[PDB]
Amino acid sequence: SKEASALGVQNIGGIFIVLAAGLVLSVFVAVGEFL
Amino acid sequence: AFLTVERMESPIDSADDLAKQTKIEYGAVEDGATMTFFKKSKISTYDKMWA
Repeated sequence: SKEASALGVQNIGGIFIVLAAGLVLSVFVAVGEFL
Repeated sequence: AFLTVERMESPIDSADDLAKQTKIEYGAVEDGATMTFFKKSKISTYDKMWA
């Protein structure tokens, strides 16, 4: 009966990794756009 | 989830609703004619109360 726990870092931790991966992929594909 | 947790429990918690729930503490005089009727006289929710 004790479940009033928020979506903490343990509950959601991979979102930072996926956004960082998206950012690095975006810059890595944008640098090649000029070439 | 928060809303379901707060609403599945009975806010009015009338009688039998107390047996199923365990968050709220409850009790009385030990064997002071309170649970003497509950150890015997098996009634479902009253049996849960005795347990």
